[PDB]
Amino acid sequence: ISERDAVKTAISLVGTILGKLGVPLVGPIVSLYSTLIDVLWPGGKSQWEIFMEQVEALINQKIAEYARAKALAELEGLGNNYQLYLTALEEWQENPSSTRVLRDVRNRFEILDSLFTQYMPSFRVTGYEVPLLSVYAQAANLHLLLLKDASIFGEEWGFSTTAINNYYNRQMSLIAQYSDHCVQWYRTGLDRLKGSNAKQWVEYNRFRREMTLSVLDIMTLFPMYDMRTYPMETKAQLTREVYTDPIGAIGAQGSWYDSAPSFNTLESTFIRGKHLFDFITRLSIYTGRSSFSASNYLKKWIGHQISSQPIGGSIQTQTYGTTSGSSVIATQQIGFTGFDVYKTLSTAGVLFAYTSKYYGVSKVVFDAIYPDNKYKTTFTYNPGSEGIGAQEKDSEVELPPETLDQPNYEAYSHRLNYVTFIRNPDVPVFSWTHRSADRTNTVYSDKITQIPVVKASDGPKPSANEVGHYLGGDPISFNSSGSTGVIRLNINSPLSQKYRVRIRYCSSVDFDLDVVRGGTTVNNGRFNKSAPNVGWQSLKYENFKFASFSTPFTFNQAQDTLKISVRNFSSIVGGSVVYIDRIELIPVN
Repeated sequence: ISERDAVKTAISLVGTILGKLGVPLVGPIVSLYSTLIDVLWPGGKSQWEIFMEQVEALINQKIAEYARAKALAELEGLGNNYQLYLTALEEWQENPSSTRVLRDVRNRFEILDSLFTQYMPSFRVTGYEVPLLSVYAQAANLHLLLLKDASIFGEEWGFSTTAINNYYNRQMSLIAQYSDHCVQWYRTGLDRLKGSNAKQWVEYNRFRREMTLSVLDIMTLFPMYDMRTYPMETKAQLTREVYTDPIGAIGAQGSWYDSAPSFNTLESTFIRGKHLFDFITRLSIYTGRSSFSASNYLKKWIGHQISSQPIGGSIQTQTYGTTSGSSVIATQQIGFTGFDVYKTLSTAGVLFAYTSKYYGVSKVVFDAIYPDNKYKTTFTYNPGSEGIGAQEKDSEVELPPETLDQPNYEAYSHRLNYVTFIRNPDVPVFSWTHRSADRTNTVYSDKITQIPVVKASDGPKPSANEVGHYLGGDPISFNSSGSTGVIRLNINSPLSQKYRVRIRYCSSVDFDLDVVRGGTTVNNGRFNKSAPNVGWQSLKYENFKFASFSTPFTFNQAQDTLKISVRNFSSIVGGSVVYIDRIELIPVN
């Protein structure tokens, strides 16, 4: 199926780029293009047709033949031109002073840029912007990486300062435009899928997960292709949670959603309230026995107790389903502290009785690793069933590893974050966090560190808005003066290293901001509003700005804290709001 393939491609691509973010050296860049070209143009078959098939399947619309045929021809020709640009980069890298060679690489680059300019409108044909969105996101991505080579290599190839500035100004304009198109059509696509029943909810949530992976996640990285803003290696984190399909049996003999709560009931029950970025620490699963006749029985997950924890914060525990009484015949406790569960294999069971069906999960295998010491283990829930219908749900179909060139315990893209649940039918949903989002809030001496403020140990939760479609996760919002939580940090050596800080934000008001390090203020200033007073849905890429300080500071110790405070709003009128996205720590030498 094209969906699995497309998601596999998109996850792999974001993993590769995340590993090269902000690198200015030609060797890494040649190596990157080599990988990108292999993935996007494997030969004998259009990898771009797979992107189209994906979104057509998710939304149940067909791209017109004319529009499909043209985009496919243009994308195949762009691929041929990309091979020539790669070969021209390889021949430049080893004969840099040759004039024939510099003319060649410059010429190939200008041919690509020119083709991108001509072809981008083919990936957003009117009436087809959604089914063509994953194509559009991947092509946009390529175009912005190309413009970044102009920034790193342009002078070397003999571009004038005027040409180089034009390329840079276009890249800024295009980051904005491509980001906006993605977020917008992602929202429209998902909204067109809003329904009233549980089957529709499965569809809506599948588009949400797949397009976050295929569209939103790569778009989130677009700003870091700006080499003036990110002139060195950068550590980005995607903090959003994605949810896999509900773990219930589906088919012609009976689906769990044949008799289940409404769309709205599922959205408000399967999906967690807004919360600070967290990690699972413990799960208890409560088991019931349903039986039919003498030898057929289903022992299934009828409720659970789950504990999680923000980085360096308190542990919270919630309960779901049935967790006491005569129905509970067994319990199992699973300690998950420090464990990345990289794969779940679940058995969604059905017990067929004379006049009814009983749905429920009979078995879950959790494959886990400790990212500290790389110690691996399996956790198995299997109380034991017999004579049942079953479906195997393998999380790596929806959340694949970033490569198959290594074991999945090295290349996994996501970890299990949480479990929600409904009863009758007894159906759990698994949520997951991205590998890029670390456990420790590590600060690097030699990189720009990005730290989303949602990774605080405590304090205010995100508000109910989707501004994080632009950010790769939830911002923290203020309608009046307040602080982020204490963000707990692990500082890499040397502790004598100076850092300055800039904060990514959006506000309808001017405000006072300071940075509190280890309990004491190290930076304070006033910052200006970046957006009009509008609902969050109207915010665009250009409404995000930096609060940047030049005055550096050092951390006190290896385990230090950071905290952002906002104050003295220029207006308290209804709509007055500061969103805080992330802090970036920049080593000062």
